This record gives sequence, C-alpha cells and structure tokens, in this order.
Amino acid sequence: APDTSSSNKQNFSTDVIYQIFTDRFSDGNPANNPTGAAFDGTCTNLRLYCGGDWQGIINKINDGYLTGMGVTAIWISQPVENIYSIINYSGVNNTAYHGYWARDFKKTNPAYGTIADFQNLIAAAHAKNIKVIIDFAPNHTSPASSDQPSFAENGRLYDNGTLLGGYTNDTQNLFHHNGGTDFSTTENGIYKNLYDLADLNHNNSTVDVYLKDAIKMWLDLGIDGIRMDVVKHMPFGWQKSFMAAVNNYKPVFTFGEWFLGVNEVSPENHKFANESGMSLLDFRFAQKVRQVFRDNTDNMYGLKAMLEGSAADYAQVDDQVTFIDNHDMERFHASNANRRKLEQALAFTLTSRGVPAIYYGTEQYMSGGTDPDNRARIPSFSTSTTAYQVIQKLAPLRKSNPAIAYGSTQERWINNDVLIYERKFGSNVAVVAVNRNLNAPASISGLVTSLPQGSYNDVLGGLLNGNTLSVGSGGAASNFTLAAGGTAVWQYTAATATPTIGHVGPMMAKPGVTITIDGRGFGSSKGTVYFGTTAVSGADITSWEDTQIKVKIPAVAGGNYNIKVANAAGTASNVYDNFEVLSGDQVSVRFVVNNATTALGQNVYLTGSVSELGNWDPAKAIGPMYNQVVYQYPNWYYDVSVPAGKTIEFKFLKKQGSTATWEGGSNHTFTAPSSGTGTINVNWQP
Ligand SMILES: OC[C@H]1O[C@H](O[C@H]2[C@H](O)[C@@H](O)[C@@H](O[C@H]3[C@H](O)[C@@H](O)[C@H](O)O[C@@H]3CO)O[C@@H]2CO)[C@H](O)[C@@H](O)[C@@H]1O
Ligand SMILES: OC[C@H]1O[C@H](O[C@H]2[C@H](O)[C@@H](O)[C@@H](O)O[C@@H]2CO)[C@H](O)[C@@H](O)[C@@H]1O
Ligand SMILES: OC[C@H]1O[C@H](O[C@H]2[C@H](O)[C@@H](O)[C@@H](O)O[C@@H]2CO)[C@H](O)[C@@H](O)[C@@H]1O
Ligand SMILES: OC[C@H]1O[C@H](O[C@H]2[C@H](O)[C@@H](O)[C@H](O)O[C@@H]2CO)[C@H](O)[C@@H](O)[C@@H]1O
Ligand SMILES: [Ca+2]
Ligand SMILES: [Ca+2]
Ligand SMILES: [Ca+2]
Repeated sequence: APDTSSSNKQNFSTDVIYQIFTDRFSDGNPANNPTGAAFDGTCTNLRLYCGGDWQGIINKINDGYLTGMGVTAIWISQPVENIYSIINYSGVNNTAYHGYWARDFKKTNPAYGTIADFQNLIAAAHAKNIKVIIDFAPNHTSPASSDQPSFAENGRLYDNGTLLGGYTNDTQNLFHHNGGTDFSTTENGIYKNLYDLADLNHNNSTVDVYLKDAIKMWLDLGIDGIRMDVVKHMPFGWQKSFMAAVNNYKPVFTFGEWFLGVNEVSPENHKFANESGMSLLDFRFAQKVRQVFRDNTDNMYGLKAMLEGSAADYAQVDDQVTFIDNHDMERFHASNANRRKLEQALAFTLTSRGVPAIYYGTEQYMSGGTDPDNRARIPSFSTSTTAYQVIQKLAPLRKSNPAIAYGSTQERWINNDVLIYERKFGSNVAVVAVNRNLNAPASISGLVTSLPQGSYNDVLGGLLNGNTLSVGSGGAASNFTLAAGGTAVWQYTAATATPTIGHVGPMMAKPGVTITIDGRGFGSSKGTVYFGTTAVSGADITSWEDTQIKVKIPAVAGGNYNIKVANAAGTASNVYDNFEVLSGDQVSVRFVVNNATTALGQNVYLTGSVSELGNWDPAKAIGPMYNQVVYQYPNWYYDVSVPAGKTIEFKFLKKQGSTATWEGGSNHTFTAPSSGTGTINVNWQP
C-alpha cells in the first residue's frame, strides 16, 4: 500500500487530524446519556455531560461532514471508563465528560458507548479511510482525597471490574503520596499529584504491567495512533519502556502533550521528543502562531525563527503535531476579531511541516475562553464557512503533494508582516505566501523559488485573496501584489526519479519488528535497506513499492542508526537518522545511587554496558538524575528503560557540561527483571 493509505499507522504526516471532544460533538445515541445532575442536553452547563458519543462520530463520518472537509484522521477523548462521581468544586458540579478521570483502563466510558460501539467506530472510520487516535492518560486515575475517602471515587483503579486499590490505605503503593506539584521543577511535577488527581506509581510492578496490558487491548481494537496525556508528568524512562511495549507489539503513531508557554523553548522537551519513542504536540509552533497571527506579540521574523529552530532541535520535526488551539487554551478566534486571522493561521498550519491537528469547531469560528468555555457543543455542521473551505482545499495537499507532508522548509521572502516559505521534497514543491497585515498590501519583488517556469493558480482559488504567480527561468517570480490579509499557495508535483525517504516509523524498536519507510522514488522492485552499514534485502523486506517499504529490523546490536535505502538499480537515497534499535524487550528500572556529592551545576548521570545506557559514552549517559522527591541529595535516582532480563554493568558520573568524573572501583552489576519493574540501590564508589 502507498504511504498515504489509511492503513498506515506509523505515519500521520500526510494526514490532517480533527480533534474531537466526544461529549461536545454529536449525540448519536440518547439512550447512553448520563442522567440527573450529571447531564444537560442543552449543553449550557459546560461542566456536565452533554450527550456527545461514538455513534454521533460515526454519523458525522457517514454523512460526509469530515470527509468533505478533508479530515483524514480523528483524535477522540480517552475511551476508558471514567468515574461516575459528580464533583462539587466550590459550589460548582463537575463530571468526567472530558474523559480524563479514568477508573478502569480496560473498559469503555458507557456515555461514549460500549466496546461494540468502539468497534463500529473503528470500522466506520476505516471504511472512509479515516484513522482513529485515542487519548490515553496513564499518569493518573481521578480526583481523590487521602484523608477523606468518601470524596469522589477515591481515585480508585479497577482492572476490568476487579478493584486493584484506591488512594486511601494505598498499602500496595499503587499511587504516589508525595503531595501536590507546584510545577517548580520537572522532578516535582512528575512524582507529585497534578492538582488532586491520584498520581499513579509506574515503579509499582502491578501498575506497570496493568497499563501495558491495557494499551494492548486498544491496539487490538484497531486504533491507529495514541495521544499521551501530560507526558512531562510521568517518568521519561518509564514512558520509553511504555513506547517500546507498544512498538515491539503493534506500533502506532504516538504523540504526547508537553505544554510550553509563550516564548518557551525547552531543551528537555526536545530531548524527550528525540529519545522517548514518541513525538509531541508542537506547542512551540502553536504559541508562536498565536503571537504572530492572533495576539500580535511577535512578527514573521519570529515565525521564521521558530520554523528554522524547531527544524534543528527536533530530530523528527515532521512527527510533531501542530495546532492553533485546543481544549486547554482560549479558542483562536475571538468574537470581535477578523475571521481572516483564524483562516490564515489555519492555512499556515495545513501547509507547514509536521502533523496538523484541528480542534473541532474551529471551522465554525467557535469562540470561547479557557476551560470549560472552549468546549462548547459544535453549533453547526455547515460546509459553507470560509474556514471549512480553506481546510477542504489544503488538507488534501498533504496526500497529493509530498513536499507538504515531508518537505524541508525555507524562507524565500520576508518582512514584519509577510512570510513566503517553500516546502520541497524530490520533484515536488509548494510555495506559500502569507500577509498578516489586514490593512496593508505588500509589493513582492525578488521572490525566487524552485518552481518550474510557468503560471501557477492559487490553490486557494483566491478564497483568501491569493493571486496567480508567474515564474520565469531560474525560479524567479515576476513582481506581484500580495493583498492585505492575502494568503496564497502555489505548487508543482511530478514523479521523483531518485529514492527519497520522507518518513520512518516507528523510530524505536527491537530486531524483528517491522518498520515503515515512506517517501518517493523507491521503485516497484525490491531494493536494499540499510541500518547503518548493515544491508537488509530479500525476505526481510516484507513489501516494497515506490512510496512505501515494509522491512524487519535486523538483529544488529542495540544503538542509534542511520536509515537509508537503495533501489533495485543500486541508487542510494538520502539518510534518515536517529533510528534506535533496542537491545530487546524493555522494563522500567529505578536506579538509585547514595552519597553522590556535587557542586552547584554539577549533576549525576548513569552510564552502562548496553545502548539503553549509552554504552559507556558520557555524552550518552542517562540524566541528569533526580535528588528531590523520592530520594534527597546526596542520594540520586532515575527511572530507566533497560533490556529485560539482561545482566548489565554500570557506573555513575558527575558531569558539568561535557566534563565527566567517573565512579572509582569496579562496575556495579545487576540483571534486569524479565518483566515488571525493578529497583537497584547502590553506593557511589569514590
Ligand atoms: O570506555 C569503556 C569502559 O568504560 C568504563 O571505564 C571507566 C572506568 O570505570 C573509570 O574508572 C575510568 O577509568 C580511569 C581510571 O580511573 C584511571 O586510573 C586510569 O588512569 O584511566 C582510566 C580511563 O582510561 O574511566 C573509564 C573510561 O575510560 C567501564 O567501567 C568499563 O567497563 C568500560 O569498558
Ligand atoms: O532575491 C533573493 C532574495 O529573496 C528574498 O529577499 C527579499 C526580502 O526578504 C524582502 O524583505 C525584500 O527585501 O526583497 C528581497 C528580494 O529582493 C530572500 O529573503 C533572500 O534570502 C534572497 O536572497
Ligand atoms: O536538585 C537539583 C540540583 O541538584 C544539585 O544540587 C545540589 C548541589 O550540587 C549540592 O552542592 C548541594 O548544594 O545540594 C544541591 C541540591 O539540593 C545540582 O548540582 C544542581 O545543579 C541541581 O539543580
Ligand atoms: O480534573 C482536572 C482537569 O482534568 C482535565 O484536564 C486535562 C487536560 O484537558 C489535558 O489536555 C491534559 O493533558 O491533562 C489534564 C488532566 O488530565 C480536564 O480537561 C479539566 O477540565 C480538569 O479541570
Ligand atoms: Ca449519547
Ligand atoms: Ca505523575
Ligand atoms: Ca532527522
């Protein structure tokens, strides 16, 4: 099948995700609606269930609302069973309509539907070539009070009906009891509760195995992707072992939510996206888009910097899920704002790198402040809004023009209010011009592109006051006026002669797992696939066609490899780097080192005899480790994904910059558990 196929669970760069708050989209089955104080059919009280369910999504998939819009994927509220409690927060009732208060990860939320409903949703979506992404929040269960077990459902956790435990009398230690986080440090936000939500303890073997079994159930139901909740608040090491469990079983596109505020650029964020096994929601992108197109707190130079910067900071910038708003921000469109601002931001997102996500209702110009005002019931299913048409004309380009799905990004013209950028991939080009200035035209002269000579009609058909472009030889465009608020798109597509890799997924797995290599020019006959210097050809290449290769990871030593392919004739393609071959199945192990004194700015790291520990390379050591919550300085700890059942030798390092001080004596040694979790506690050897 082609890279653009709806059965491609490893690549969403050619797709356009429609984010659905299930309860606020469409009530297709009144029978499963909550009752009494937990419900409001007029959806006036935005904190109670309104009725939106899976049958409603099924209906909107079948009657063409999403299809006609160009949406090829949907991201829905967490499907697992939530608590039924109606929490009174300072006189205001609240329900689990949002689905973030899980109680049983192996059951569905009856308000959304039954298992069978979920199955029908998967079938209906797939029958219309629409992938399905589910929210999954393994960080916590639900609101709880340690010294007041009658509050809500005490954050109780069930395993397909069987009670595992609650927050009160947590003798099994299923949850954390370190208080609540103030978000002061990453460590503080990971091992303490988010608000009053019972924080699950992933170092507890029961919780670890439970969650991994849970996701498998959903993978077996046919989901095509996963949206991980508050990933900045779970041990990164455990999450990596979680992604390995997923990828070593049934890999699906996974992205986590790591909030970034205005102007925030986080190296940690980058590292997590580059090494965890999942990508992230592109907040850096979204926040900059808001500044530039919505709030007027930065200009195109800032947008350009974000694009060039993120392209350098993210190893797979193309896996980042972009958006202009969501359920935790005020709607992009302000009631008294010019609608063109939302339209331009939309056009920009749909033609930029990554995986665009559109918050339901955006195409209907929904306005609304912070939660819950941004979660109103969609007021209309009209296909006649300008925003709907914008998405309709641009979303399909991600499928037909690989330059938009996998292309590089280059600024070709710019000033305070104007940005004309170019996307390129093989014999494919797309040029996008945007003028954020709603009252001032822009005279564009000197624009140079990679577009072949000729005349190009605006793909938006002038919908956003775009214009026709005239390109001479050398790709130089002749002078033109870019209208106020003008937005235009010009493109060129043709067959690519040389093998070009535009995407690889998953990016982390053990030998034997099948990965997907997408792009153009691979040819119809099986060629060769390279993992570093290692050549793979023949039978281990399960299937091969011009835009997609399905190949099994060779039994090479664990490590980081460059992926490359060659066609039947032997012509090599570009290199897709940063692929991680695991050393085998993974288990999460907490490493603890005592009496490791340091000077300010100096931190302790972990290094060892397996790639998962950086194979003794200081620059690849795990850390910096923690020393605040679970253990206090001079004791340090860190949860790490390591190969199950392997005997591993390790040591700890004290690093400042790239300068490293090694533990003295002999290597520490231990054997990772075959499954479940583990903890190794040792002393620092001077
Ligand atoms: O590089 C692979 C090896 O990495 C580890 O070796 C560490 C030692 O653990 C560490 O003590 C340090 O050894 C130095 C030693 O302290 C000093 O007396 C001597 O003069 O120089 C040594 C360095 O050459 O640094 C090495 C890394 O170089 C790991 O313990 C080992 O098993 C790996 O084979
Ligand atoms: O002509 C090549 C040149 O094109 C663009 O430069 C623009 C510039 O961005 C505008 O602000 C204005 O000054 O017109 C210039 C073209 O005459 C590219 O930005 C630039 O890098 C490139 O060399
Ligand atoms: O907790 C984070 C913090 O840990 C280390 O700080 C130590 C410091 O090195 C010791 O000399 C002593 O002052 O205790 C501190 C922890 O309370 C890291 O050195 C520091 O960079 C890091 O932020
Ligand atoms: O009860 C606390 C809040 O829980 C949810 O908030 C979600 C948020 O929507 C999601 O994007 C983020 O990743 O996780 C948090 C907590 O799971 C509800 O949406 C809020 O209304 C609640 O106040
Ligand atoms: Ca319903
Ligand atoms: Ca947590
Ligand atoms: Ca890369």
